[PDB]
Amino acid sequence: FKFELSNILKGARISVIYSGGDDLFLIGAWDDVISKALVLRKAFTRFSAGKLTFSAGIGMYPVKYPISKMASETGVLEDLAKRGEKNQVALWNDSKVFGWSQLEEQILKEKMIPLQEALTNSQEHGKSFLYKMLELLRNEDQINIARLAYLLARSSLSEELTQSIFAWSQNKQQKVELITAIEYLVYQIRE
Amino acid sequence: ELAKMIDLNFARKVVEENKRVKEIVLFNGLTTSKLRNLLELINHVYTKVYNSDDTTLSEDVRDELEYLKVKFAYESGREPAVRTFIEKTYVDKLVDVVLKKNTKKIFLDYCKYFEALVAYAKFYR
Amino acid sequence: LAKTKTGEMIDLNFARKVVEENKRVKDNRGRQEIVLFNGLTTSKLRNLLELINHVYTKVYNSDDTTLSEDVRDELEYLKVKFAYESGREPAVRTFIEKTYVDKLVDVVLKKNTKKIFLDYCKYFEALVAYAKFYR
Amino acid sequence: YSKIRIVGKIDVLTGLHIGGGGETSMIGAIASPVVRDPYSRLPIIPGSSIKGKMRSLLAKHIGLIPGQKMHNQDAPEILRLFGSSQKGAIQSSRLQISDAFFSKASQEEFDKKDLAYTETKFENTISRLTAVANPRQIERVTRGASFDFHIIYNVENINEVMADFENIKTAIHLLENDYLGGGGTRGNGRIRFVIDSIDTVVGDFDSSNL
Amino acid sequence: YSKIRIVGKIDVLTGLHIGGSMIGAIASPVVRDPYSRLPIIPGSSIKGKMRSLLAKHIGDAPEILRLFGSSQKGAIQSSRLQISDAFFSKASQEEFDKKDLAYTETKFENTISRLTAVANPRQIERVTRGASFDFHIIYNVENINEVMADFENIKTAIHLLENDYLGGGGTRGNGRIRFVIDSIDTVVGDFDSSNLSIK
Amino acid sequence: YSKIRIVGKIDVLTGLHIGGGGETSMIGAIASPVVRDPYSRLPIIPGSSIKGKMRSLLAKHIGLIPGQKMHNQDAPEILRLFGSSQKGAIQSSRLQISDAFFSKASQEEFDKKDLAYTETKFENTISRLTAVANPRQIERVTRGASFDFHIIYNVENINEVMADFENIKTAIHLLENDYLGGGGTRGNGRIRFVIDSIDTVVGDFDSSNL
Amino acid sequence: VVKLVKLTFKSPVHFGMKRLSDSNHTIAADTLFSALIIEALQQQLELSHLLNNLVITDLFPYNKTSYFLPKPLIRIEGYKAFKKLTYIPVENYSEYLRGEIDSLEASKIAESLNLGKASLSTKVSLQAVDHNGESEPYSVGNFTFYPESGLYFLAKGNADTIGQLEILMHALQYSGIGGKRSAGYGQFRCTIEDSGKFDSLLSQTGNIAILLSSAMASDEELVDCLEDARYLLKKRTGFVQSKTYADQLVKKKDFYAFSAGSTFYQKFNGKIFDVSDNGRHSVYRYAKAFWLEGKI
Ligand SMILES: [Mg+2]
Repeated sequence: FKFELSNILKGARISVIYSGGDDLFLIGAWDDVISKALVLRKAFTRFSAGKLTFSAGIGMYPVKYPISKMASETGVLEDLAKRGEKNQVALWNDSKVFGWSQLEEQILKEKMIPLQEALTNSQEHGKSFLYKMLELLRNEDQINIARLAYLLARSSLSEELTQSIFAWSQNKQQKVELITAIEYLVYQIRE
Repeated sequence: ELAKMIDLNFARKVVEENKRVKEIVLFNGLTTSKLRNLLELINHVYTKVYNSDDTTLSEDVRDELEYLKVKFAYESGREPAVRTFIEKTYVDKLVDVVLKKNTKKIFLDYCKYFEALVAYAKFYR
Repeated sequence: LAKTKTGEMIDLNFARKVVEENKRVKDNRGRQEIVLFNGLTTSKLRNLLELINHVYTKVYNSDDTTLSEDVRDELEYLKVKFAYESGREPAVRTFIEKTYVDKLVDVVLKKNTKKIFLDYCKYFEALVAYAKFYR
Repeated sequence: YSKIRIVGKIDVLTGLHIGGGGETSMIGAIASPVVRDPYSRLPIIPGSSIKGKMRSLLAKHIGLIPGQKMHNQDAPEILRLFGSSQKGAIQSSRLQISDAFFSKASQEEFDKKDLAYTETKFENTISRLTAVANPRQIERVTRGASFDFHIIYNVENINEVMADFENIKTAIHLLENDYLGGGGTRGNGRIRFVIDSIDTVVGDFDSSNL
Repeated sequence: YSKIRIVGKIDVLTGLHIGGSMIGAIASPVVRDPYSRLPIIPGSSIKGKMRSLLAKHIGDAPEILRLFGSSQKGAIQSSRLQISDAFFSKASQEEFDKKDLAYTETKFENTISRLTAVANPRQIERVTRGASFDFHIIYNVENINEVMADFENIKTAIHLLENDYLGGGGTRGNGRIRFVIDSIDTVVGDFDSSNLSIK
Repeated sequence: YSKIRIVGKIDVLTGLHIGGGGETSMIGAIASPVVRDPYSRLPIIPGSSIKGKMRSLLAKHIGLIPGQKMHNQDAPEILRLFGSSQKGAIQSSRLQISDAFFSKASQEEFDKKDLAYTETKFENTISRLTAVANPRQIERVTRGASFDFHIIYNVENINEVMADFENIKTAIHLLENDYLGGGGTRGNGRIRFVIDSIDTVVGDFDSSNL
Repeated sequence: VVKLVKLTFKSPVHFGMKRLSDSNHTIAADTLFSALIIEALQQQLELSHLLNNLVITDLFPYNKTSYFLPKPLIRIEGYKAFKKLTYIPVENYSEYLRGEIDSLEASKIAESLNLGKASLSTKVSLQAVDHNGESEPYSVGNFTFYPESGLYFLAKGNADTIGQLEILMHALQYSGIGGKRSAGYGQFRCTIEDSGKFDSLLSQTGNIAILLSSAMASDEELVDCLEDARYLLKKRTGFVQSKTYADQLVKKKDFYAFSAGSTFYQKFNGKIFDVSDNGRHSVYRYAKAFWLEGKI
C-alpha cells in the first residue's frame, strides 16, 4: 500500500492524497488516474497470489471544482462499486459500474483501440462521426440501431469494424461498453 | 406490434433472407431508387402526420394513406422487383391495418418499420 | 366522392374491386394473357388519363377553392370527349359504364369544389394504376 | 428606474432557418430541423438569436477594438446596452429580448390556404472535386410568418436613455438589412421590424417620444 | 403573530433554465426533485430575484431587510417572506404526458467568438414553455402596522418580476414567467388578508 | 460599417426549372416540379441557388487548386466575398444573396395575357439499344417572367470594395453566360440581369461610383 | 398520554448537523424543542408548559409499512453489517433485542429503509456583483423524503401541554423546520394522533432502557447511571438564532449528550441545559430523556 504504490504510479501525473490504511485516495490527470488504477489492479492481483480483491471508484471533475465535492462524489462512486459483488470499478456516472477485466479489455482494448486507429488512419472522418454514433447509441429507441446501420453503410469504415460495431450495438452490455469507449476517446481527443 | 410478427427485427431478417449475392441483389433486383421513391411518399405523408398533434388520424391523412396504397400497387405493377419486395415485406397490409386502427401511433410504427427496411437494405449492400 | 347504385360507394378500393370484377383470364392458344374490361388495353387508358391530366394541372395551379368557369367548361369538354371515345370503341364504352366516371364528372361539376375534383382525379388514378397492377 | 416594453412584430421576407437539435433524423426526413417550442410545435425565433445578431451588428457598426477576444471588450455603449461580465466591473444589460413566437395572425393566414408553417427546402452540395451532389433537407420558415418580438428596456441612467434608443434604432436598421438565423448568406434570414408598440410598463418614465 | 399563505402558479412564457456530466449531453441541467426527477424552481431563486428587483426599485434599505431578513450587526431581523420551492404542477404533468411531451427541452445554442468567429455548442435544459409550477409563499406579520406597505412592496417586486426574467440567461429570452395568484389565505393568526393582493 | 444594397431584375430568357421534392405528383402530370414560394405559390429563384451558382462559376473562372476536396479551400477572393469555414481561418461572408420573388409587373403582364407562369414540358429518354422511350414531364417557368433579386454587401475592407464589387459584376456576367437551376445543358435556366439601383442603405459610404 | 406526531415534508429539508453542505435525515430532540420554544415565543404563548413538563423524542423515519426506531447499542454475540445498520422497524425491534436478527436480516433491514434521497443543491450569492467583486457560490445539502415516508416523533405531557404542542405544530407547519427554512426548505404538514402500537411498545418493562432522545443527566443522576452502559456522546453545538440576544450572532456553550439508542441499566430523568453566555435571554437546550424499556 505505501512503499510499493509509489513504484506503481511512477511516471504518471498522480498526487497520492493519502494511502492511509487500506483505502487509497489519489488525484491526478483523468487518463493517468484510470490507467494507473488498472495497473494497480493488475499488480494487486500479481501480489498475494490473486486471493485478494479491491474495489475502486474513479470520478471526473473540472480543475476549479472544489476538492471536498470531488472526494464526496468519488466516495459515493466507490460505495456503489462495492455495493455489487466483490471487485467493481464505478467509472464516471453510477450507470457505468464495470469490472476490472471488463474495463481493461472489454472497454479500453477491444473497442477503444479500433475506434482510435480508425479515426487517425481515416482522412475523411473525424469527431463529428463519433458524436453521431454516440447520439445513436445513447438513444434507447430500437429504430436507432437501424439508423446506426445506415450510418455504418456510408461511414467508409473497414467492414470488420463496421460489423463489430453493429454487433456491439445490438447487445446491451456491449452497447454500454461501446458508449463508454466512445466517451473516453472523445475526452482523450478533445482540444 | 402491427400484425403477423411484424417489427423492426422482422425488417432486418426479411432483408437478410431476400438478400442474394451473385454484386449484391435484394428482393430479386430492387434498386435503391424505387425504395427511395416509396420512402419519399412515406415522408410526404409522415410530415403532415407529425405536424398535427392530435392522436387520431384525420380524414386527410387517411385519404393520403389510401393514395399511398394505390401508389404501392402502381409501383408493383411497374416493376416485378418492387412487387416481390412489397409482397415479402407486406407493406401494403401494414397500410391496411394502419387504416383500420385509425391511430397516429400505428402510423408512426409503420413509418419506423419502413425506415428500418430502408436502413437494413442499404447496410447489407 | 359520390354514390353508385345498390348503395356502393365510390372510392379507390372500389376502383380495385371494379378492375378485379372485369378481369377474365381468357387463355388463348395455351398462353395466359390478362384482359381487362372486355378487350380494353392501357393505351386508351393513358389517353383518358392525359385528358384528366390537363384539367388536373389547371386546377392544381389555381389557388381558388371554387371551380372556375373555365374549369367548368374544361369539364364539359371532358364529358363530350368521354362520350365520343366511348362511342368509338366498345371496350372503352364498357370501361366508362362500369367505372361510372361519366356520372362522377357530373357530380364534381355539381359540387363545384376543387377538393372534389382532386378526389375524382385520385379515383381515376386508382383506376389506371390498379388496371396496370392486375395486368 | 422604469421598465419599457417594445412589443411588436417581425415580418420574414424570406425563409428563416434557426436550427435546433435533440431529435434524431428519420431516414429521408429533415436533416436540420428548425427550432420549435415543444408545447405549441411552432417555429420560433429565440431571443438569444435576436440579441446576438443585434449585438454583433451594433458592435460592427460602432467598431471592434483590434484583437478583441471576448465580448466584454466591446465599446462601452454596447456593454451598457447589452450587458457585460468583466472581473469585478460587471454591467447589467438594459435590453432583455424574449423569444419571438409564431403570431396568431400568421397562424390563421396559414391555416387558411392550407399552408404548412415550415417549408422543407431541398438543397444539394456539388463537390469541387467529383462534381457530385449531396441532398439536404432544411426546414425553413415560410414567407408569411410574423413573430411577436418582445423586448424589455430597463432605464437605469435617465440621461443615456435617448442615446441607447438611438443605438437600438441603428441596430434594428442593421438587422432589417442583415439576416436572422442560420443560412442567411444563402437567402435565409431577411426580416423587417415593421410593427412596434413602445410604452412604459412600470414606473413614471415618458415613453411617448421614444 | 400571523402568517399569510399566498399560493398560485408560475406559468412559463419562455423556457426557464433555473440552472443548478457526459460528453455530448446537457451541459447545464436544471434542478430536479431528487426522487420524482421533475424540474423545480428553488425558492431561493424567487427570493433572490424579488429582493434584487425590490432593491433596485427602492434605491441595505429597511424595507428589503425587513422583508428578506438581515444578519447585519445590531439590526437582526427575521425574514418575513418564506418562498418555498415551486414544484411541477399535476395539471402540467398531465398536459405534458398527453401528446408525449417531455417535461423539459434541450435548447442548442452557440457563441460566435469575436476573434476567430468560431462557435461553441451549448445544450441548455429549459423547462418547456407552458409548464406551470405551484409556487408557495408565507408572509410573517411581525407587525400589524406595516403589513399593507410590505404587500405593496411585494406587488412591486412581482410586477417587476413579470417584466424581468427568472433564473437563467434571461436577457437572451429565458424564464419569463407569469404569476397566477390562486388565493391569499391567512393560515396563522386572526389577521385578515382579503383586501391584500399580490398582483 | 456600411451596407450597400443591390436591387435588380432577373428576367427569364428561357424556361426555368429548379427542382424540389416532397410534392405528390399525379400519374402523367409533372414528375419533377419547380421550387415554389409556399405563400405566393409562384416560382422562385432561391438565394442559395444564385449564390452557389455564382460562387461555382467564379471559382472556375479564376481557377481551382488540384485535389480540391472542400469548398473552404479556394481562391481567397471567393472566401472574402462569399465566406469560408476553415478551422482557425473563418472569414465572414460579405455577400448575402436572397430569394428572387415573382414581380408584380410580370405577374400582371401574364394575368392580362391569360398565361400561367409555369409550363409543362414533355420529354423522353430513348434507350438506343432497343430504341425504347420512357416519358417524363418537367415544370418550367414561362419565358418573359421577371424576378427581383436583392443582395446586400457589407463593406468591411474599404480598400478592396472596388475589387470586390468588380468580382461581383464578373460573377453576374458568368451567370449571364451560363444557366441557373436544372439541366440547362439541354436548354433551361437562361436568365438576364438588369441592375436597377445600387445604394448605401446604412452607413456613410459613397455608392455613386458603384 | 403519548401522542404520535407525523411530519410529511412538502419540500426538501436541510437538517444540518455540523455544516451547511451536509444533510442529516433527522434532527435531535433539542433541535425540535428549540423550534417549539421559538414558535411559542412568536405566538406569544407561555413557555412554562414546554419547560416544566414535556418529553419528546428525536425525529425517526417511517415508511409506508413500518415505523422505525433507533438501533439500540447492545453487545453482539457480519459485524460491519450491524455497524452500518442504523434504524430498526418496530416489528423487528423486540427480535433485535433478543438477538434473533442475524447479519443477513440486519442488512435486509438496513436496505429496507426507504426514508428518502439526500442531494446537494449548489446555490449562489449575488450581493457583491452589484457593488464590486464576484458572485459567491455555496452549497446546501437537502434531503427529499419519499412520497409515502415521513419523520415522526412522540410527545408526552399533560393535556394542556398536548394542546399547546398541537398549536405550536400547526404554526410550525408554515414556519418550517431545519436550516434554510426561510430559503425554501423545511416546509411540512404535521398530524397528531393517538398511537396504538407505540403505546403497547412503551408500556413494556425490561432489564435495560433505551434512549429515544438526545439526553444527558445532571451530576447526581450521572454518578449512578454510568454503570456498564453503552452509549455515544454526540457533540451538540451551534449559533444562537434570535433577535434579542446580541448585536452579532453568538455561539452557544458546547454541549455533549448521549445519542439516541444508547442503552442504560438505570433510568435517569434529564434536565434542560442553559447554554447561554453573555446574552439577554437564556438559550435552552433540551436534554430530557424519553425511555423505552426492553429485554436482552
Ligand atoms: Mg477500508
